[PDB]
Amino acid sequence: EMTLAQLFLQSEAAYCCVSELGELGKVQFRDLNPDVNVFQRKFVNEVRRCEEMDRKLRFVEKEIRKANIPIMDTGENPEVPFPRDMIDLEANFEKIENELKEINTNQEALKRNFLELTELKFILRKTQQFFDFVAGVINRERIPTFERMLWRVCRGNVFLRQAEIENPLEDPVTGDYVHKSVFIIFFQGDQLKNRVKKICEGFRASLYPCPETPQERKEMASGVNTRIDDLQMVLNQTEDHRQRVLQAAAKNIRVWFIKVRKMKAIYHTLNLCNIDVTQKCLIAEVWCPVTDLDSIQFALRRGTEHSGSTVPSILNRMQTNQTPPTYNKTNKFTYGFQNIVDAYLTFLNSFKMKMSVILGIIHMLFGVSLSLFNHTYFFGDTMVHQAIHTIEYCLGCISNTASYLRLWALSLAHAQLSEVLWTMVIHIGLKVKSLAGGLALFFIFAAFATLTVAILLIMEGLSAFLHALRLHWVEFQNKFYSGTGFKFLPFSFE
Amino acid sequence: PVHKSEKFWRENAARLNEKNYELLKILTKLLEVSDDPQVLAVAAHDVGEYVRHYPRGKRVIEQLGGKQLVMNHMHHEDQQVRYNALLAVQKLMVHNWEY
Amino acid sequence: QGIQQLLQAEKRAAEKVADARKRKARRLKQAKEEAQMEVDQYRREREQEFQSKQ
Amino acid sequence: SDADVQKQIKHMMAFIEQEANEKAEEIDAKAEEEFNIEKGRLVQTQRLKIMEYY
Repeated sequence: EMTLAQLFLQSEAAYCCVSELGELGKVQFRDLNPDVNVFQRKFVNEVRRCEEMDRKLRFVEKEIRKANIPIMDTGENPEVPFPRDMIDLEANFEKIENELKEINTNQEALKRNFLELTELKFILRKTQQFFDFVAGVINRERIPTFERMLWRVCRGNVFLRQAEIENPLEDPVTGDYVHKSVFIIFFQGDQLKNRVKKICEGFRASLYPCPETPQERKEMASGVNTRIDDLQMVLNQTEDHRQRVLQAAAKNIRVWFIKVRKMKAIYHTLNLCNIDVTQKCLIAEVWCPVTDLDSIQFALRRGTEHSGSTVPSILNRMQTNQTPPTYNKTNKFTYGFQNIVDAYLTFLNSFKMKMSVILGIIHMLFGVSLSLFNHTYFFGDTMVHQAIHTIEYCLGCISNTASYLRLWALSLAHAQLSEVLWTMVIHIGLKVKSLAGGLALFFIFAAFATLTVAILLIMEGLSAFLHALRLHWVEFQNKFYSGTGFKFLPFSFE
Repeated sequence: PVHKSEKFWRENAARLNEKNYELLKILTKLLEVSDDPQVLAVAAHDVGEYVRHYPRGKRVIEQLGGKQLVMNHMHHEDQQVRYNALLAVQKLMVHNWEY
Repeated sequence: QGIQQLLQAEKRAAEKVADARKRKARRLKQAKEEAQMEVDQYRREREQEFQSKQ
Repeated sequence: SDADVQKQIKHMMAFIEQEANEKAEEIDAKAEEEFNIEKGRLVQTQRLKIMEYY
């Protein structure tokens, strides 16, 4: 019982009315300008601004989990932010966006700076110990095959120094947490420098310039000492600057979702306005219940006050020839049971067959009588149509009433296997002479506990439940229900 | 707006070095000597923009010793001054020449 | 309906901004002939110093 | 309630006159730069030729 009754807007009340109208959830905004593309719907530039904040929110919800920060919820339907507050949000949203995008690129360059200088620092101690040209670093696992190749292709020789570094360091992707070793490539020749650099890249060694003169090694060792600890200082100082704004974001992102997601939803309905015609006032052609005409109108009177507009909006009524979408009670323990139908030995044999056949005739009687009350509620092609209407009811009810005979025969299937199941429970387990009461009854009663429910209640139960849907759909909904249907779909919250 | 403009820092990169480079240290002398809880925040971001637009100015900043001054100013009690010094000191060691 | 009383209403808003684009397009030529009244008038403004120097 | 057709004539006609008056009054008060300034242009042309006979 819906009406396409018109509703007018004034574009100073186009947000605050619709938002409180979208804070109720009884409205079915219908697009009546279909002759237009997906762009130029009056607000395409601003719905991308909500989408840009949506892209920033889907990005910031990912990085808030990689640092593993607990998320505040405080679950409540909030106030929808005004377009006055919208420009103030992109100052705040992009501040968190640009700072966190910069830091993850800056900390990775700082971490790459930290590991390289510590790798250079550990070779300064071990070589100045050995002293009292190429210097470089290689892992311990590749050092015996390196000097075997270094003796091979250089083949004069280079006097190699072998000295293993202490507790494992890590270059970021290669290698992850390995203890390496230093080496010394003097050779004095300056021709074999080309013949060793290919080997240093082939074994993936990391080489650094050493000053090579005495007391400048300790001079640069004092230099990289002060450089590393300052680099160690700013690395954690970026990290405590990081976590202090992650938890500042952790108090934000949950409510900041439903700020813009409610804004993006109502602006999509602002795209769904009438035809964008000729003045600074709007119309809305919505579907609405007659039982809720008053409550949405007082809500419309509430919406024009929240913007502070002096002029209330109106509601015209009319009549047309279109779909009257359905609406009902929609109760909680009535929600799931409604959604299923919205998707669309010798003596017992003689007695239970005919009484079930009359029961199917009684179910068809109540169904066909509902067609007369539905018809009362509102030549050549009429002959061939009503012939298909009548004789498909004639031979059709026979196949319906034949499928009512199964629900006794499925109970005969229910009775026979339950005795066999029962027989095992009463006979193979309990009729053992010596070792019955312990291990023998325990595995059989477990079969009486677990194996009967999968066979009699799971598969036999679902099949008769699927049969009962077939008794409802093709055998009961074929008598009165036209089966066309059209849902209401109110403008929801989440 | 000139201190936040990207065109101002990119075009006037060598303008500090062409002006007898101690004039860039005159910005550092104002940053090191004076406290200035709002005015040194402009001194921190302008020093990092000079280092970002000139990697050789990091040697000039190490010559004037402003890196230890920016490090000590990073521990200031002001929030915006410590936040600006954190972005500047991290930009000061971004290039990482060998010592 | 309500749109039918509104369509003639917007044309009443449309005409009152239309003629304002017209009387402002008439007066600009009229200013060129009202500031050309000065040649009929400031020949007499020259006549006081024509009489003062005489 | 049949006053919805009257509420259209009540306050949607008020949106007609506010765009009728306060947009044309912005045009009508633009004579300080389209009638006074344009008069100030042509008086210099009269003072260009009065500074020969004076």
